[PDB]
Amino acid sequence: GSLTEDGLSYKEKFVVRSYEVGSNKTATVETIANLLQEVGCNHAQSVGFATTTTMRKLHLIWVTARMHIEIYKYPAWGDVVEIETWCQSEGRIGTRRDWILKDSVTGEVTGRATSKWVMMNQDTRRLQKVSDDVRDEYLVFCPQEPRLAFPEENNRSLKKIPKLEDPAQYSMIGLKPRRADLDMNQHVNNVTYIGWVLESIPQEIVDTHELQVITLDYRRECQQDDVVDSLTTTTSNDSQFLHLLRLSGDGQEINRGTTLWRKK
Amino acid sequence: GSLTEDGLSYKEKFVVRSYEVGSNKTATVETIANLLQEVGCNHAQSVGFATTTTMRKLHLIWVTARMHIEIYKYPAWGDVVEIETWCQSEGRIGTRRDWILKDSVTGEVTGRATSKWVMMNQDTRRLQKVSDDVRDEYLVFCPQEPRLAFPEENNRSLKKIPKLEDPAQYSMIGLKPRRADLDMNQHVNNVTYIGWVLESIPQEIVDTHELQVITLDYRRECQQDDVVDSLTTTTSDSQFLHLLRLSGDGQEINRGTTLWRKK
Ligand SMILES: C[C@@H]1CN(C(=O)c2cnsn2)[C@H](C)CO1
Ligand SMILES: C[C@@H]1CN(C(=O)c2cnsn2)[C@H](C)CO1
Repeated sequence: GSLTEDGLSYKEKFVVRSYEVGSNKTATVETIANLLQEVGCNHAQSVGFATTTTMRKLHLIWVTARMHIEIYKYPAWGDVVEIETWCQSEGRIGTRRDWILKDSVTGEVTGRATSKWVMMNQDTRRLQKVSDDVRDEYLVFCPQEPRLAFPEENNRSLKKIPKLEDPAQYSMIGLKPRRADLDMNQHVNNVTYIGWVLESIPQEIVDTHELQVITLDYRRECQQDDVVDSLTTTTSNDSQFLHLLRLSGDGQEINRGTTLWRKK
Repeated sequence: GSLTEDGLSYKEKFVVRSYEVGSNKTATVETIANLLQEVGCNHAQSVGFATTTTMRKLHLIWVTARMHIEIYKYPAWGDVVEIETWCQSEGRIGTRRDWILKDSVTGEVTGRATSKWVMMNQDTRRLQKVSDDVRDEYLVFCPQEPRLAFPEENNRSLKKIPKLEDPAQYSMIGLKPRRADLDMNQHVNNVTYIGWVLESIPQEIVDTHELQVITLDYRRECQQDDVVDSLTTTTSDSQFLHLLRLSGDGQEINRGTTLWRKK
């Protein structure tokens, strides 16, 4: 865990653990997503923090609107992965955080991710634009010239996601979080939703295909004592799926997303 | 990390991660339990592996019968924790693996664990005594004179556990495993049962106390498409008796006990 020489970014190395890998003895997307949110956390600390002076006064926090992860090589059990991360202002809309995943050995890129964070009141739960007093407090910790994990003119990162229409092709019912799914402030961990989305995927897809891309929009949080239904429908070599999570009660939307898989 | 000088134990340092800690910003017992599994594997790697040359020719695997963990201080988010592990045969009654947890900075003991492993046929799931062929192959990687994280005669770690009787005081029902709960061979991993056991403890207890001790017997494996009920009754510091059982037929998978101190 260290800031680069210009200290506008942060690199960290992780060894992939026995309990972090799947049936292929390569890291699960959930382990990856956990490494991302861990390196993101160590970057905040390293620059003095990401609740600011003005944000703590006004009881506001960063929440995640969208995550987007693209993987080429899932690192093997006992392989070292290097993750460089950094953050940039979207002027008034909120902040973006980007990641690159590299093989420690070859130095070749095996993954990249981008997230969209927006400002929210802790107590009332109501979103709002970024006050310039807040912008100016973290602008001095970001590259000023743009630096995009997903630069391409037509990238799948900013692509608009439909609501799944009943009936769903596939579903996983009655999903609840346990204490291991809670973060340190007792909210459901953003990685759990990834896992809940993937529960509706048929085992045969997972067994024969590799997850290449996942886009996940975040609408409402799941509470400790809520219950989630996970709905999936094919939309397609490569397989694409449309995903919806909702409360099994009123059918209130909490998440929507798409995933893209290739044959092994 | 590395084998100690004598190559009869293994040590590893772990930095506690943001997503590995609970509401008081110290490691959960499940993170601890996962660190024990991880260092356990890195020890087997290091001495050349378990599944010995026979265990494979015979289709035999090591299976957890007992897990015993006692925590004095849960390491804080950002702290380094050194864990030393080592093995030792319990005659034809399987093998024992023990752990010591130290604070890196002070070298002070913050927790200790012991686990009972027994050989079964993976295809038939048939429990059997450890043969002499398997014995000679894996005694060279163990201390010969005994070395116990829990040496004290008639201690917590060997105390026979009763079956909870209905009605239970507390119950979390309908618990199912997701793919994150599967190890690399598609079996529910030994750490998930811990979480399932602890889910029946009242939140107010978790909020006012710290788990000092947990003992867990492993009767039968829960399968990907099984459903578990988690039952708890106060027996008392606070003490509880635990039963995990299949939602339908009511078949037992685990029993256990937990001891909690006030903060
Ligand atoms: C340089 C860092 C980046 N950062 C975050 O930690 C973050 C990213 N996700 S939401 N907010 C702050 C906005 C500023 O300090
Ligand atoms: C150093 C090795 C470790 N080991 C194991 O992997 C094991 C068995 N189940 S628990 N510990 C061998 C069987 C014995 O000695």
